[PDB]
Formats: sequence, C-alpha cells, structure tokens
Amino acid sequence: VQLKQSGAELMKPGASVKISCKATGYKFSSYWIEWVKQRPGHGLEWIGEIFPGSGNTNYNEKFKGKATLTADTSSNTAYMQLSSLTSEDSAVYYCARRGAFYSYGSSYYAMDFWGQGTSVTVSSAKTTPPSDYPLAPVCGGSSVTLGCLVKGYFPEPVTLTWNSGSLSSGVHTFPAVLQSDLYTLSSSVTVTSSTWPSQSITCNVAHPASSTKVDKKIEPR
Amino acid sequence: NPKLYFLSTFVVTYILWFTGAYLSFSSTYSGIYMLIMLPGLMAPFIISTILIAKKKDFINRLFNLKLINLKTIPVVFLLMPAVILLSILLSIPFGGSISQFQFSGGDFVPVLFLLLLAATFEELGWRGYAFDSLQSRYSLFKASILFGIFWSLWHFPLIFVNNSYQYEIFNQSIWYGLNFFLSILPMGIIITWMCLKNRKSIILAIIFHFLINLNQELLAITQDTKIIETGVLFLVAAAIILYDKKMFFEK
Amino acid sequence: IQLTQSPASLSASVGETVTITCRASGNIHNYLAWYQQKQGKSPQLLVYNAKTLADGVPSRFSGSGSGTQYSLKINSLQPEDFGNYYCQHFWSTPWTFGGGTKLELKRADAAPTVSIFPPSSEQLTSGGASVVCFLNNFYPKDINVKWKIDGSERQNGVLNSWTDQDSKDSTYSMSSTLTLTKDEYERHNSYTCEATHKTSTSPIVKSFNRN
Repeated sequence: VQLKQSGAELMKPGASVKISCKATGYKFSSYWIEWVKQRPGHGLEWIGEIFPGSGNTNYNEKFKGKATLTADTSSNTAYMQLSSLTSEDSAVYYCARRGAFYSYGSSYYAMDFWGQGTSVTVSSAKTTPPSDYPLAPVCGGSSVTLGCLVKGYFPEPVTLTWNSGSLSSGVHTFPAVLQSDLYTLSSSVTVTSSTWPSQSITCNVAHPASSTKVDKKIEPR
Repeated sequence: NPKLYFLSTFVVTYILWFTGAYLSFSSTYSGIYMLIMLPGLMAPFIISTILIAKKKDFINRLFNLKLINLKTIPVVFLLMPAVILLSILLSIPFGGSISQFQFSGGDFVPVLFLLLLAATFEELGWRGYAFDSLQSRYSLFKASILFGIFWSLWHFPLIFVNNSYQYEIFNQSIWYGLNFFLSILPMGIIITWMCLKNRKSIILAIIFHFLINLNQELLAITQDTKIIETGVLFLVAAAIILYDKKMFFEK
Repeated sequence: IQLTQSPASLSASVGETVTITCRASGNIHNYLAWYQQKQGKSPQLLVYNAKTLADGVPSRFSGSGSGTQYSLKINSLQPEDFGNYYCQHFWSTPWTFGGGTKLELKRADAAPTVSIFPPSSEQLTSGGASVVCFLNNFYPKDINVKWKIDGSERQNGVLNSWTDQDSKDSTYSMSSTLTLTKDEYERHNSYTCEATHKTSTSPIVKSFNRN
C-alpha cells in the first residue's frame, strides 16, 4: 500500500494548482482519501475527504470552495485543486487513506497510510540573486566567530559553504526567513584564535535559480 | 390489533432514536445518547408485552424447549457463515477479495453480551404479538414480506445517528446504504421461517438472530462483498419459499 | 470539538518512560488516533480507537483514556522515538488534530556563545545596514533576544531564525538580525545584543560602538 504525490509547486497569487495522489497496493475505490494542510506553527489541519467510486465527500467548512476533491478510478488517482491562491495557502499538503470499513474492529477511524507530501509555495517574487556580505568581528579569546549574511534572494534554496566545503566544523547555517517577499539567510563559523586571521576564510554562496556563485573573504575591520 | 402494534412501535422507536440522533451530534450531551437509544430498541418488546398482558402459549413459546426441532440445528449454526464465505468466493471472479479470507476485521467479551441482549430485545417483540398479528390477517408469505418491510423501515432513524452502521454505509456510498435496507427483506423471511419450523420458539429465534449478528462481526466482509451477500440471501430466501411453498400460501 | 495536547515539549533520554496527554473539548467516545512525525517526513499512524496498536508498531507504545481525557505512553524510549506526536479525533467533522508534542533528546545545559557583528562596508555602500547577533550552542532551547540602540529597546526591523536540535551535540542556535537604513544607523553610537537564557541569572550582553 502506497500513496505517491506529485512534486513541488511554485505559484503566483490568484492562480490554481492541481495536486495528485496515486494509489497502489489496494482497491482504490473502497477507502476514504483524506487531505491535510500543514504550515509551520499551525500544526495539522484537516481539509476534506472523498470516497472514490461513490464520489461522496465530506469537507471542512473552512476549505469549501478553496479546495476541490476529485478521483479517477481508472488510473487510481485522487486530485485536490486549490483555487485563488494567496500566501496563506503556502504549506505542505498530504493525502492519506482511512482503513476499510467494518462494523467492529477496524482501522476505519484512522489515517493509516500517508503520502510523502507536496510542498506548495505561492508568491509574487521575481527570481533574484542574493546580496551577500562578510561579517568580521568587532574592530576592538580562545575562539573567534565569523559571519556570512545572505540577503534578498528568491527563490529557495541557496547553498552556502566555508572554504568551498573544506571548513565544516563549527558551522551554523540558519533556516531562511522571509522579510517582504524575499529570503534572508545567515551563517556563522567558530574557529580557534590560531585559525583566523592566520588562515584564509571565505564563505561561498551558490544560487542556481539565478545561476550565481559568489565568494566573500573575511577580512579584519 | 395488528394496526395498533406496528404503528405504536413505529412512533415510539422514531421519537427515541431521532432524539438520540440529535444528542449524537451534540458537543455537550453526546455522553448520554446511548441511554436514549436503549428504550428505542426495547420498544417492540415492551409494547408486545403490554398488549399481551392487557396467554399461556406466549409463555410456552418463551420457555418450552420441546418446541425446537433439532434437525434445524445445522442450519441455525452454519448457514450464515456459509453464506458469508460463499460471498467472498463469488467476489473473486470480480475484482478483489484475495485478501478477504484473512478476515482482518474483528473489548471482545462484553460486545457479545450486547449482541445477545439486542437479539433478545428484538425477538421478544417480533416473535411476540408482532408476527402473529400479521399471520392472522394474511397468508404466511405476505405476512413475512410485510414484516420484512416494516423491520427494514424500522432501522430508518439509524441513518441519522452519528457513527452508526447505517450512518457510515450511506456516508460512503448510496449503494452501500440501500443494500442494507434491501437485505433486511430476505433476512426477515429466513429468520421468520426458522421460527415456524421450530414451532414459534422465541428462544430459538433469539439464538438464530444472535448467531447472525455474531458471524457478521467475527467474519467481517467489505461493503462490496455484502452486495453479493444480499443476492445470496435472496437466492436462499427464494429456495426456502419454494421448499415450504404449501406452508407459505395455505389458508 | 477542539483537541489540546500537553506538554508542547518534552525532554527525555533513551530508556526512559514518558506519557503524552490529549484533551478533547467534548466527549469523543474513544474515537482517537495518535500519529508520529519526523522532521520533513509525513505523519505515521501509531494508535487508533484510543487503545489499538497499528500494524508494525512496537509494543512499547500504548494508548489509554476515555470520554474527554486520553494519553499515549512510550515505555523505554528508543533513539527512533524522538520527533513529533499528534492526537486526532474521529468523532464528528471537522476532524481536528492536537497542537502537537515535540519529544526532544535530553542534554547537559550549555550557555549560548554570543557574537555581535556591525554592518559590512559593502552593505553600507549600497545604503543598507544590518547588525547581526549569533547565539550558538545553548541548551535548553528557550531563549530571548533584546536589541538596544544607545540604551533604548528596539523591536522593529529585527528578524530571528532558529535552528532545530543539532544532529551532533543536540544543542540549539539562534540568529538575530537588526536591519536599518544607512542614515539611521549612522546617527546612533551604541548597539547592543542582549540574551536571556536559563543558565545565567542575568542577561548576556554583547555590544560595540561605531568608534
């Protein structure tokens, strides 16, 4: 039993997306298909369900009109269409099955199998390469910390390294955050006082979507 | 008074179960919804007993084991499980059910006592005043069908109570729901016939009813297979009418 | 019907036994399922009907409860049991999930290493000015950052980012960035990153002056 969902989507606000969920290993028409929304900080949220073969549906009131459930029994595939996309729709979307219905002793009241998830992002941002900046310590110990600020890019991801990946210890690369409609990311590296500035240290930022690769050497102020 | 029994049972069942259906979706009072369903189930039994109280053979049929025909023991025990497993076999040429023998479907001890209690509370009514009232006015054949219809439409409020069998089957598919109400028709014929063959023994009807419930729990089948089962029930009901057709149409 | 999970966070070690609870706002009649979710992965079913183990699930997991109160117990935690846990009722639509419980790996306390960084000359050239403060390798995860400009608490123009529990030493890290225009940055002198953590009875402060 397996549920495979379609790949990641990037959409402008006001458009529509159609997410698929292919079923294998069981009789597609005899089980409920569920759809669940997951945003960071909002936990799991139930969207609705469809019974393929009957076409019966139970919706959450909040997603009525927003989400549209369909099912094709000839290709064993369930579909969910999200219309009039806005930023709030940005989340991971799962499809999941319920157990077969029996009067007694059934997993029918459970989501027993889940798809791998479909990441949906909706934004008006143009593709933009990051401006990135070296961060040397204050002009005026046993260890020293350096920095690399990656500001104003779209979309995700970027690949940040230190000395082309040779420098992997003491590195913290932080999750990107979104101020305005562009992403900002930062990274710190901690080394012993014997390492820097005695040795050269450079952060390297790759951004494939804008096809850019920039190196920034850390120099004392 | 056949016109009084069923209409009074119909209304009492409908008032209690639809009240219990409202509480079944209440976010405050759902905790007590099952104690309103109880007198609803017990209605035909208490109505029957009251009408009788207001004969010794009712007492006889209740306590007299000698009424039972032991030649019908193999069919009392074995028919329903045979029907169920046959349905799975008949399913196989059509898609699916290879897994089904596994019987993945199905606390275990108390649910038995509840099934035996429901089989008791139902048959004390149906095999009391109920069917005798019909058989007096009608031929056995149309009395059994009139019973099958009433008994089927008797389950009607259950469609609207949260998480009931009737609720979930209609929830999934219109065909699964109709299939159930369609299956009560030949089922009412088979149980009825079994009761007469054992000289109207109410105790046997209880056991048979209880056994039908038990096998439908232990030996679980998909709704798609239950549609095939319904057909098998019609073929068995038809075969039984033919075997005892003189009994069925005699006056 | 809303469902509430407690605690939101639970620190534990391998071999320990822990219990998570779920509260329903109304009687859900044992129609309750428990799921487990690793970071970046989909939820997996553990328990349904409040009490029944799903196929493949180890017997160290167990569920109990009735009416409005339910709980999940893990006896002798294994490394693989660390992640998120959710409860979900199946009594009536809409189905609601609980806010979740994160079961994190227990660790020795560690003070944050705090570093502050003035804007780079390259950024100032383009008219921007960001002050960056890293707070690295602390435990437990709870922490607060206060930005001060010339002694006054500044709340606007600041973005924070938190790492998840480190996959090597199991600590936490935080990055705090204060973004200003070049104009407003150059009209002030003192800049201060101020950290509140449990391992210190008073704030850890890191500061510089433009001089």
